[PDB]
Amino acid sequence: ASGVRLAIVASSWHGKICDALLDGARKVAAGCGLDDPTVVRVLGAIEIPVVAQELARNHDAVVALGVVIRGQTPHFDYVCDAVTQGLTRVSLDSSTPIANGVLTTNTEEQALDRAGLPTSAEDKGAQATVAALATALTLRELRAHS
Amino acid sequence: ASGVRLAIVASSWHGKICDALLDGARKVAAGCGLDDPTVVRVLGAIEIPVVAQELARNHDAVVALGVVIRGQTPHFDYVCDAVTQGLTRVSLDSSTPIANGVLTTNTEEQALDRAGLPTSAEDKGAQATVAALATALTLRELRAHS
Amino acid sequence: ASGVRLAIVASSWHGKICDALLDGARKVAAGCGLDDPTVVRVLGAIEIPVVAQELARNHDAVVALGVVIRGQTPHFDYVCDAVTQGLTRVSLDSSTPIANGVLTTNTEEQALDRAGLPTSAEDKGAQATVAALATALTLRELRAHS
Amino acid sequence: DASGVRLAIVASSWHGKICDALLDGARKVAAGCGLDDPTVVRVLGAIEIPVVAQELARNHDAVVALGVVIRGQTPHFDYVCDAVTQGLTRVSLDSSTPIANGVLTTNTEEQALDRAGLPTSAEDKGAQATVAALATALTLRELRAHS
Amino acid sequence: ASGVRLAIVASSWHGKICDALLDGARKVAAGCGLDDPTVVRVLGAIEIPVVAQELARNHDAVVALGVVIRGQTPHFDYVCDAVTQGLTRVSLDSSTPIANGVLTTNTEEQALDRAGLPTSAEDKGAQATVAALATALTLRELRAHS
Amino acid sequence: ASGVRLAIVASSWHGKICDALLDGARKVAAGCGLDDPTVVRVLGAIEIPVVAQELARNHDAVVALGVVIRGQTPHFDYVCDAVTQGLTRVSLDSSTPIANGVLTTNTEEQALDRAGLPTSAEDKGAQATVAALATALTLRELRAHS
Amino acid sequence: DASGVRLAIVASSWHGKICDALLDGARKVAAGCGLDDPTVVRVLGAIEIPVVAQELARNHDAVVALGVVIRGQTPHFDYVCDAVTQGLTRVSLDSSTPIANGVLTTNTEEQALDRAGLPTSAEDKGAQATVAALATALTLRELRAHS
Amino acid sequence: ASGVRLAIVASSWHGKICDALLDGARKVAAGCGLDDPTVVRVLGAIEIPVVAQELARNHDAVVALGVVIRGQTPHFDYVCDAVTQGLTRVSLDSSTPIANGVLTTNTEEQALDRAGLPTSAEDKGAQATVAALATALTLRELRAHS
Amino acid sequence: ASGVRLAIVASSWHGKICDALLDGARKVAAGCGLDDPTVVRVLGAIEIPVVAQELARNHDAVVALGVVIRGQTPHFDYVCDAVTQGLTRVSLDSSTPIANGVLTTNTEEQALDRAGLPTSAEDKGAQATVAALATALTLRELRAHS
Amino acid sequence: ASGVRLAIVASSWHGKICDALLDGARKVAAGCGLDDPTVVRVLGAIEIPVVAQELARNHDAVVALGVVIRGQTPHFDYVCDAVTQGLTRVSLDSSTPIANGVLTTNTEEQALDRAGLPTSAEDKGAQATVAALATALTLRELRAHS
Ligand SMILES: O=c1[nH]c(=O)c2c([nH]1)n(C[C@@H](O)[C@H](O)[C@H](O)CO)c(=O)n2CCCCOP(=O)(O)O
Ligand SMILES: O=c1[nH]c(=O)c2c([nH]1)n(C[C@@H](O)[C@H](O)[C@H](O)CO)c(=O)n2CCCCOP(=O)(O)O
Ligand SMILES: O=c1[nH]c(=O)c2c([nH]1)n(C[C@@H](O)[C@H](O)[C@H](O)CO)c(=O)n2CCCCOP(=O)(O)O
Ligand SMILES: O=c1[nH]c(=O)c2c([nH]1)n(C[C@@H](O)[C@H](O)[C@H](O)CO)c(=O)n2CCCCOP(=O)(O)O
Ligand SMILES: O=c1[nH]c(=O)c2c([nH]1)n(C[C@@H](O)[C@H](O)[C@H](O)CO)c(=O)n2CCCCOP(=O)(O)O
Ligand SMILES: O=c1[nH]c(=O)c2c([nH]1)n(C[C@@H](O)[C@H](O)[C@H](O)CO)c(=O)n2CCCCOP(=O)(O)O
Ligand SMILES: O=c1[nH]c(=O)c2c([nH]1)n(C[C@@H](O)[C@H](O)[C@H](O)CO)c(=O)n2CCCCOP(=O)(O)O
Ligand SMILES: O=c1[nH]c(=O)c2c([nH]1)n(C[C@@H](O)[C@H](O)[C@H](O)CO)c(=O)n2CCCCOP(=O)(O)O
Ligand SMILES: O=c1[nH]c(=O)c2c([nH]1)n(C[C@H](O)[C@@H](O)[C@H](O)CO)c(=O)n2CCCCOP(=O)(O)O
Ligand SMILES: O=c1[nH]c(=O)c2c([nH]1)n(C[C@H](O)[C@@H](O)[C@H](O)CO)c(=O)n2CCCCOP(=O)(O)O
Ligand SMILES: [K+]
Ligand SMILES: [K+]
Ligand SMILES: [K+]
Ligand SMILES: [K+]
Ligand SMILES: [K+]
Ligand SMILES: [K+]
Ligand SMILES: [K+]
Ligand SMILES: [K+]
Ligand SMILES: [K+]
Ligand SMILES: [K+]
Ligand SMILES: [K+]
Ligand SMILES: [K+]
Ligand SMILES: [K+]
Ligand SMILES: [K+]
Ligand SMILES: [K+]
Ligand SMILES: [K+]
Ligand SMILES: [K+]
Ligand SMILES: [K+]
Ligand SMILES: [K+]
Ligand SMILES: [K+]
Ligand SMILES: [K+]
Ligand SMILES: [K+]
Ligand SMILES: [K+]
Ligand SMILES: [K+]
Ligand SMILES: [K+]
Repeated sequence: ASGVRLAIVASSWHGKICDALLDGARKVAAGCGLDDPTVVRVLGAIEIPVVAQELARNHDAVVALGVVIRGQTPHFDYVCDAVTQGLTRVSLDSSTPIANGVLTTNTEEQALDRAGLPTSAEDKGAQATVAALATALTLRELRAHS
Repeated sequence: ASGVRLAIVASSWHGKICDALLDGARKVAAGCGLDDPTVVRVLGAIEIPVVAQELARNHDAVVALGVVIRGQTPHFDYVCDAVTQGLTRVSLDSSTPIANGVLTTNTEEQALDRAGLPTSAEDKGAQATVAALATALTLRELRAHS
Repeated sequence: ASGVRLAIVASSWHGKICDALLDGARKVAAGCGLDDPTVVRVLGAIEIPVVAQELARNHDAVVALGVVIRGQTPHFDYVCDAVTQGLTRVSLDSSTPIANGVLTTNTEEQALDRAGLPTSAEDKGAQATVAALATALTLRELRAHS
Repeated sequence: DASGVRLAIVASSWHGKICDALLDGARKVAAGCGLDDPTVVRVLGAIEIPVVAQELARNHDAVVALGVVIRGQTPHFDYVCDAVTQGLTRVSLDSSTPIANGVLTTNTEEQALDRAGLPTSAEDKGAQATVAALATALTLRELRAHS
Repeated sequence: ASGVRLAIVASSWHGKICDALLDGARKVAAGCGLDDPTVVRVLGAIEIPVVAQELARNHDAVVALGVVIRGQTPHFDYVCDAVTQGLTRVSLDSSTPIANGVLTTNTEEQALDRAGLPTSAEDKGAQATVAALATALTLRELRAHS
Repeated sequence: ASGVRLAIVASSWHGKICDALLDGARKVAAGCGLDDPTVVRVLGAIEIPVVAQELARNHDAVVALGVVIRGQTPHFDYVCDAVTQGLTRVSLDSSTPIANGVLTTNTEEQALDRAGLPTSAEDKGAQATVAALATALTLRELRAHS
Repeated sequence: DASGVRLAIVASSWHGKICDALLDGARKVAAGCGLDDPTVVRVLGAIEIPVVAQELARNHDAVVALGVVIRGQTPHFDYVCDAVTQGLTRVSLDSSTPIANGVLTTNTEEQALDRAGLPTSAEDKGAQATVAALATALTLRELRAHS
Repeated sequence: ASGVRLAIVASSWHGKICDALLDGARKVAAGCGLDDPTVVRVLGAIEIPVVAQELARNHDAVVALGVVIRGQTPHFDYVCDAVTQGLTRVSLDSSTPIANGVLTTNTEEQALDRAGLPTSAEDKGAQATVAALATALTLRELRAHS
Repeated sequence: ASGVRLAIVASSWHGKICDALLDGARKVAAGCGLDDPTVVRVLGAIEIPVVAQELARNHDAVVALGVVIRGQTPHFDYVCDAVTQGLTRVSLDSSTPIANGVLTTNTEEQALDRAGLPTSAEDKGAQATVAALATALTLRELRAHS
Repeated sequence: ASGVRLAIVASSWHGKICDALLDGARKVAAGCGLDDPTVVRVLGAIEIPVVAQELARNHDAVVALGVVIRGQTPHFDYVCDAVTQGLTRVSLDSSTPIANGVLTTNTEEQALDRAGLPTSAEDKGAQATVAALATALTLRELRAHS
């Protein structure tokens, strides 16, 4: 667990939630032996993929965190298409896991309930970190040694 | 089908259903003379393509197993989108069959019914493996030999 | 149109319906004086693109045939997306017409009706092959000759 | 402004009368811009456009894709539109050439006829896509290397 | 961000709204030390991506601006899908931020309200440029220096 | 061998010698019952690969013909290297036999002798076309047929 | 050790008797390793090898390229060797498959005959390249994903 | 040849000889109806390919001009190697003719004799432009038109 | 360099000399905190590059070791050219250092003298590994951290 | 001149000379307005390309400096092939000038005479910096603005 190189890129739109997701990703990392993951912040979720690409050049895994919440127009749908499309492509070009902990909810109560705050049902920041670390460890054993 | 190299990557969300899909894939595999395919477990369906890309380096077919079930948010559609996008890409980049045996249902009852348990109407795990072995055999013939 | 090298790949799901699409593709091919076209069967529509990729290496045109009918879950939508992204990409990678003769219907009744039986209103199987051939001829002309 | 740009136009043939009317719009815009002999290729359906457009983009500064997809009783409209879309988008970026999407996607015949620039049409989408191709080809020429 | 090299590409459909979004982009650029960003016009949203690609070859970031408003037909969906797939591909291919300020609304009232016209609630032009620049700045810090 | 689509590209430097290589290529093509092959002239051997690239898009085989004779400077060596790297690469990119019928001689006398005139000991022009054709036939067989 | 590896061998035909002797070496090594039916294709000259090898590498774990290039009076030896070399090297790395270079490049016929594993030959380069292909195919299988 | 877009990139080492090569290219250009080709000067032959790659984005042909002359070290061969390698690559990646008009001599007298000055035996500058225009015309014809 | 992930690939031709170079690589690795580098053998130099490529997928650097000694024929030139082009391509494709410790000598005395056998003047195995590691370390510092 | 982003990678083999080349590159840079170019050291010249590749991701130009001197074996030739081949490829993948100031001499007096020391005939470190800066400035004017 301890020897993996991990990066976390978190957007800042709905900053409060963003910070709650990043809290659960860090804590997961630190309990697995990783106290100094590369952490980067971006403004919005659309900026995540290009930053994830840069990070995957020299980390074993990248955790993509953020919060998108449906407004009054279709813009929500296109923002979510673009992030889904970018992350999948970056993982496969780089042959590196890019864990998707980007929340996509209709409401703010949904996001708060998915973010690992004191009374949340679940913590997606923490789940996405477990996923990336576990997957990087699986790739390690599949690949060439020794 | 004795001499095809088969790999099965199954995710672990709704882990009771995933084990049943894997069970049917493993039986189909063993029935066509493959007693020990390469089997890999990942956490979540989203992780399937990058592990499947690696497995395709060393195998003639890959079977992607898992279960995504719809909740209260739009997340179900972006998860399903990433899986669909990623596997098709991997199949064409590697010119290797990747069978989609990832169930995408609305309810848990629908998934239970397509995982090949005692009272289930079908087994997609089994169908996914059938399709992957069949295609690998076809390509073998289509491609260069004596 | 006698000069063109034509492959047909037909999936087998709803095999009565796949079988009329294919009868109609071969009628059209024979009526344009074709050298016995290369025909490959596959299990499901999701299998078609990797086999089309193989076939496109050695032919001027590939007709993709099969049938997808909608059920009780979202699966239909992902199956159709996969086929669509796959064919479009295979055709551009190989710069080869990949005709889409893949029905995507709500009901069995609608599919039977577009499959060119005596009482059917349309025949997608035959339409796809005319399309294939015309596009191959056009590209012959557009490309380098004396 | 566009006397030197090499334009190609590819038009599908489903709904013949409307494709003719899109192509007339395209050739008029071209003519008015100094271009009398654009390369023009016909294909049978709109799904065939992208692979013909890709070929046209090797010898041309801009490609105009014309056609008409009209929704039926099945979901099949949605997949055709998806293929066309994804393809022309790949083709333009692979080749670093404008590929103007002049392919109508309507719910009914009435709607298509209204966007093909017939005498009483509200608009002419074939015209629009040519202007768009030609103006993007010119933009890119100034942007690109000259001395 | 005075040493950042910025380009801005604005489509022209709905001229008043674009001029406004372009004006917001440009006021944000000047307010962060950038007097002469490269500014290019195209007619429609869909032309943005190929122009963006030429601009990503010697700028640190590109802002996409334009307006898509829904009508009576399906065409809106395909315009937005095109723009989204295009700009997502352009950014990762060139490893350069393309900030998306393409408005995608159901109504004109909605679009005018997001354009930073005098009575508007927000300006997505202004917002897109803040994103471009922060991201450029982050990449700079992340990349090779010494 | 009647089925194969053959292009010949011959450079024009030492045109008497290029002209016998080409007469010998066409004799061989006609003696295998060929549909009038596509013939293109180019000015010099360095021109051949880009034109071969174009020709390989629409043919099963390309014969490259021309003559390079050594002079007083190192130029000869670079001209021959260029042609070599170009042809080998064009053939692999297009997976198409690109026969090398390009003489590379110290003197004019040696070239005339390998160019298949009555008193010549060899004919490289004719050798290259047999090679072209045989390789195209072999690949037809190796690839996907019924 | 190599019962499960799928081996292809491509051999050029210039200097027929020596190519036969290289191919005999290859098929013996294969047989002794559990492999009785390697895919074997003949091509006319060594410059044809790379494009045939590339095709063989889509359906096979290893390719053995056999042949014989013998220096003449002109510089033309040097370019043939260069093409063969560059090609088999590209083909192996593009396809992530071993392509064993069993192509002799000699100054005289005497030298080639000495490296084709005839009864009095000093060595058999056809044998060597098969062992090399098969041992690299096996290496890469352990290195690659298994469970 | 009126409507071919021509570019000439000349290096500046042995600048008297380079200007003479350029002079012959410019006259050939002007003779076939091209009065203002794109002309670019670089310092050294090694710089030619990356500028030529850029010029190929916007032109149908490119002419590479320059003069490398052998000194006391092996550097002459690696300079010549890089030029040869780089230009061939650029020509095939861009599917655009790049005429090699870079003289590679042993002495300054040999270069003076191939640069098309009053008493020179030939003009390579002129030949390089001839070859590039001729090839661009050929490809135009080979490629798609009415 | 304790956190560097190293692989070493040593060919086997001239077994005593390779064992020696491999021993030098391995003593340098241990002397810089690396107890278990991944060590793989291949038969000949030419097999190095495809193995190197598999190893570059999860190591920070790869050391190539082997011995090529010149004989009576041209073959030596083509073995060295192969190895050089292969390893150069493998490093840039994978953006990973491949340190070249493939000895290329005219005589056996020469090779034994560069192998760090007991009486040797140098050890190019030892040297190649110092290069691998410094370069890994430099890239680490140059790449994304925070 | 002042706005270009410049990197210099210098190997350390023949350290004295290496340092004399780097002195002339820095000084050239500082007189052009560039006081803080990114400077990286590598052990040998073979390590230069992979470091040059990393640097070209975010600089307008890279200057490659070093010294190779022929010894007793052909190793010199292969070291020089690999550097020539790597640098040309890195410049073209990145569309960035990579100035070659890697000296290749038969002797040490030749190197000292090419390195810009008090009594040298020439300074190649300084020439290669002028070349890269001048070329980057030329690309700036060819490319997109304003
Ligand atoms: O050609 C097909 N038509 C269909 O209607 C269908 C197919 N294939 N497949 C699966 C097939 O393409 C692949 O072989 C698998 O992914 C394994 O890789 C299908 O699964 N279907 C059924 C489509 C919808 C029906 O069911 P539900 O009620 O579960 O929504
Ligand atoms: O240009 C077209 N417009 C249309 O409206 C349409 C086309 N083409 N095609 C087929 C064509 O693009 C391809 O030639 C084939 O797919 C073969 O590759 C169509 O099939 N359509 C009809 C779309 C909807 C109508 O019917 P339904 O009632 O079954 O949904
Ligand atoms: O910037 C745009 N905004 C829009 O709202 C719109 C554009 N462009 N375009 C077309 C343009 O990007 C392309 O230049 C062409 O396709 C040719 O290449 C649009 O067609 N629109 C309108 C979007 C839909 C409205 O209406 P109805 O559905 O009623 O026709
Ligand atoms: O993380 C985000 N969450 C959101 O909810 C949201 C973001 N980002 N962005 C934009 C951002 O990713 C990019 O920074 C820009 O496009 C510029 O490149 C958003 O625009 N949103 C809002 C999505 C929906 C709500 O609004 P409306 O009421 O206008 O539909
Ligand atoms: O396998 C070969 N061995 C050789 O020694 C040789 C071959 N092929 N070829 C040609 C062959 O590879 C290709 O079929 C053609 O080039 C067409 O693409 C040869 O030409 N050779 C002879 C090399 C040297 C002899 O003669 P000269 O005296 O003219 O230099
Ligand atoms: O590591 C090696 N060292 C050498 O000195 C040598 C090798 N390999 N190989 C072959 C090997 O890398 C490849 O496995 C095969 O080509 C098949 O793929 C060699 O052939 N050699 C010998 C180099 C030349 C000597 O001799 P003569 O010129 O007298 O035959
Ligand atoms: O086919 C050719 N044969 C030759 O012998 C020769 C050619 N072409 N070319 C040039 C040609 O391929 C290109 O068209 C130019 O690069 C322009 O792009 C030649 O230059 N030659 C002459 C080869 C050597 C003679 O001369 P010197 O005495 O100068 O060494
Ligand atoms: O900059 C260098 N100059 C040289 O003269 C030289 C270097 N590097 N290298 C090796 C270096 O680039 C790499 O660090 C290693 O291969 C490991 O990757 C050298 O080996 N040399 C010496 C070149 C020739 C002299 O020796 P011989 O007497 O053994 O022929
Ligand atoms: O296999 C899965 N099935 C599911 O149903 C599901 C999964 N995975 N995942 C996780 C992703 O595969 C995961 O690995 C992350 O993206 C981290 O990279 C899920 O998040 N789900 C839930 C989808 C639907 C449920 O709920 P709401 O919309 O109510 O939130
Ligand atoms: O056009 C050139 N002609 C030449 O004869 C020559 C050039 N350029 N260059 C420079 C490269 O194009 C240059 O741009 C650098 O590599 C920096 O990137 C040269 O260095 N030369 C000289 C080659 C031969 C002379 O001498 P010695 O071997 O005696 O040192
Ligand atoms: K990585
Ligand atoms: K939390
Ligand atoms: K595979
Ligand atoms: K089961
Ligand atoms: K076959
Ligand atoms: K084809
Ligand atoms: K029928
Ligand atoms: K073009
Ligand atoms: K009209
Ligand atoms: K410009
Ligand atoms: K950029
Ligand atoms: K505004
Ligand atoms: K950094
Ligand atoms: K071909
Ligand atoms: K003849
Ligand atoms: K393989
Ligand atoms: K033998
Ligand atoms: K492994
Ligand atoms: K061009
Ligand atoms: K002149
Ligand atoms: K043509
Ligand atoms: K690596
Ligand atoms: K040692
Ligand atoms: K750069
Ligand atoms: K100096």
